[PDB]
Amino acid sequence: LKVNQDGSQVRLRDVAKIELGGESYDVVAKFNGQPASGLGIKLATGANAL
Amino acid sequence: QLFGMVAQHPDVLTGVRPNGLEDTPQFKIDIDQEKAQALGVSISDINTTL
Repeated sequence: LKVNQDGSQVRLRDVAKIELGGESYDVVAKFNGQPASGLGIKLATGANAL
Repeated sequence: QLFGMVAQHPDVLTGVRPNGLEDTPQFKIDIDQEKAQALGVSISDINTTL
């Protein structure tokens, strides 16, 4: 991010917590109380469901 | 490995080959961020120039 007046350097670690998380945390799904994910498929207009 | 296996059983498959290109040497220009910030040069300027 920057280097101070002395030789010390400021990395992104020093000002943040970097972790691999979801893009959004709003939607959370469970299956029978067990953690899970899913896809909600919607049919196209004028398409056969079967 | 698949090509090695297809080398065996030549009585069924003939003339198998890739449809693409094998890897070629490439020139890697690695920018040191610490040195770039130590000087007045900016990464946008470096990339635009290159």
